[PDB]
Amino acid sequence: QRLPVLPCHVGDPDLWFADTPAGLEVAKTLCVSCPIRRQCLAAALQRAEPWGVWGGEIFDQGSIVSHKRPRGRPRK
DNA sequence: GGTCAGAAAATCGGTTGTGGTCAGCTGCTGCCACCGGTTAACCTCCAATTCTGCTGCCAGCCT
Ligand code: SF4
Repeated sequence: QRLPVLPCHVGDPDLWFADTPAGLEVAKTLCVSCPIRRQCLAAALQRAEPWGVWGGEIFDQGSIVSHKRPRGRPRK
């Protein structure tokens, strides 16, 4: 079916929870071409997923952050 | 025009705090399900054929 075209499970699944701001960036933008962004993002927002890339967007424990804040002192 | 204390990020983890929450009985209380005993005019005996082997039976020579 359309399973190998689905960009979620094409490669290694441990990529999409890597705890670097730059590592998961290609994981987030790899769901640009995903055919099911609407329903996946809708399910992720309704069930309140606390981790990882969902619907081509990252998640905190309840909501969506724009980009994950890096380790260290943030920029003034 | 470079080194050292403080501030500010998640991050892994302990506290903690209470706010319900669900169950675990626990009486307990009513009830309900189930088992056992009892009834004192009289009237006291049932509703097909084919083949093989076994046993019961009667005349009848033999002693
Ligand atoms: S997170 Fe995005 S890319 Fe991954 S399966 Fe869901 S919609 Fe597709």
